[PDB]
Amino acid sequence: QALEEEEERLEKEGFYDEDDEEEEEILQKAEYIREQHALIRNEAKMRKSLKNRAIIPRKAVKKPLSQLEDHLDQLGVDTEAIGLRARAQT
Amino acid sequence: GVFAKRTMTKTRRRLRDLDQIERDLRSPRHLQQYKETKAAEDLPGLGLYYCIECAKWFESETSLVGHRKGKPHKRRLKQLKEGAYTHEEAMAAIGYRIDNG
Amino acid sequence: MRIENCFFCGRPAWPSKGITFMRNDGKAFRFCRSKCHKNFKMKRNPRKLKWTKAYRKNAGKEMVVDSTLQFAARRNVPVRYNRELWQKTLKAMERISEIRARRERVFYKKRMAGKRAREVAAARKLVAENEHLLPRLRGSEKRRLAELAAERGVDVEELEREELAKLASKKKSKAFGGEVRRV
Amino acid sequence: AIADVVAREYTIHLHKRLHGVTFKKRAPRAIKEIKKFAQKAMGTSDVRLDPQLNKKVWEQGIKGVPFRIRVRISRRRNDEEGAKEKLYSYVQAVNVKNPKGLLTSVVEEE
Amino acid sequence: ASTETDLTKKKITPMGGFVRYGEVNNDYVMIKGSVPGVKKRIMTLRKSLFTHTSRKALEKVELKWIDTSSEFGHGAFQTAAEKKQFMGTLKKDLQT
RNA sequence: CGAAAGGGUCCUGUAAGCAGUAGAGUAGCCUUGUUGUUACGAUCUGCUGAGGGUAAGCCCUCCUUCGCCUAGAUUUC
Ligand SMILES: [Zn+2]
Ligand SMILES: [Zn+2]
Repeated sequence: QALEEEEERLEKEGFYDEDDEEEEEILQKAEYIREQHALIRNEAKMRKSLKNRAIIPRKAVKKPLSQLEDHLDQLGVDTEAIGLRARAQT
Repeated sequence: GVFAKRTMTKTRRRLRDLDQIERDLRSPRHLQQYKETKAAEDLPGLGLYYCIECAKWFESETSLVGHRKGKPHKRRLKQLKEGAYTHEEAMAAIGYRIDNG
Repeated sequence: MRIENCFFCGRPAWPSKGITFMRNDGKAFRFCRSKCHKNFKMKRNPRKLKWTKAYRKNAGKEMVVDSTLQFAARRNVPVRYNRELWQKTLKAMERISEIRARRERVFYKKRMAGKRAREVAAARKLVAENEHLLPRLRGSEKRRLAELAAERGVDVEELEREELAKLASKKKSKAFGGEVRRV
Repeated sequence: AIADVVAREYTIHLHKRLHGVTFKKRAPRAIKEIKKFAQKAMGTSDVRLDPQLNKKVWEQGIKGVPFRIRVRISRRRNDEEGAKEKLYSYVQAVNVKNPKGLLTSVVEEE
Repeated sequence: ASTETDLTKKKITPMGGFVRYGEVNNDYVMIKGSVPGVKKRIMTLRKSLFTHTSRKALEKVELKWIDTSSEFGHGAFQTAAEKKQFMGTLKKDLQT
């Protein structure tokens, strides 16, 4: 009986009472950023084998124009206004 | 380094427990019973040089004093300061108690 | 019969479970499993091993002071058997278990109160440092949206928002490498 | 109902296929299990693995194969003249945040 | 799997199921000791060919408790509710 | 039926990262000491019975997804 009296007293005092879209948006954006960081780290892990061999320098490999155009497109750069086709060697 | 580390956990290689050492420090009667379960002529230094905290006999007073500066003795002191684990602490961990009327 | 509790970890010790160590001072040590038994024989302190009820009580992660915990005890003074007393005792145990569960959930929420504010602060810091990694439209997509807006007399910003919504809906992963065409 | 040319992304649980395997054979066995998985999934006996997929399998040495790996299998047409099989599968490694918790999904053709 | 002195309402199947068998959802026979088969194996039960000569055949069995903890490890809980009551609230419980 | 996934059950033992008037002390800047302050610093505490694994001879899932199907070949009083 004492336990039940304490229980109803706590229920009157709100001991068991249980309780923002901007916060939800900023949390979703942070989760997206963490996913992008994980993808970048996975790309680095795929590219690097520095225990056994050194990475070929970037200046010794000719980058493909299609890949450069695609990457600048995903970065949001208008490539037709700058004309990468004339810049590409043959 | 531990002598013969492979068989260190055997019951025939068991050492005195920390709560027993705590009771030895609190009560000289408990320590007296434990020392009665041994033979004095087979002990290092005829049993005259004893560290209660480490529950260990030593060959000489200088050996005991030199042992006190080492880290095993200081680890035993830190463990005794923290307090040995007992059945009372085990009961309090689950919130169980003894009703004696 | 009765349910004991493990000396080392505090788990329920049902019959035929674990092992008992009989010490020569006259003290018995019941262990629920060989894990607890071997940690005891290695002289590990349960108060420092984080998976034990001893550690959790010492760290204050268990509900310790509470009225519902005063009903179970080791009764050293027996009571004469009474059928009505035993039945109302069973009803009491059921009610006490429900109340204890509710109070334990409240206790845990009080422990985990501040997580939302900490996570929001971390999210704001991460976004402020990495605004450039947020999703964006392609340059060719901006071209086609601009010319469609010019043709339809609509808002290019509006077409940008619904295109960003479609890109957020459609999630596509990138595959490493690529096939080399045979000669 | 399903066309010959089709690509799907799968999670391969290599842990249960490499359980108890000799250490010097764990990664080649992983290569063979990936080929067997692709043959079972697409019906094609001719399976070709991407070199980046091989690097991903061999990333942690001969006995450090990941428990799970996300792959894309693309059933494509064998256009070469005098080919024994009309179809083949090409298997690539997929860049994902975490290979756990993903279902088999059809890759959009566009 | 309940007795007269154990009032827990529970079935015979251990927590997590019988290892490499599944769940017992039908009528079952509890036999003292061990029998020649393995798990999943068909077992033939037969009436004894002769009238018994021991008091053990005449004894009536009075069970107090049947173990239903997990046999996939050192199971310490007879029921999922008992496991949750001992465990307390987990992180995933508030996450859900 | 198969491959995933989810839930359960077990195993280990509290992830990465961030924070802290916790931290033996040391060195700078000034209010020259009044957590003076800032910096570093094994470790400790919190987020966190968390993280990781789980059938490969564990369990459940018409009602969580994707795929497969009435073959082919050989032989038979
Ligand atoms: Zn000492
Ligand atoms: Zn235990």
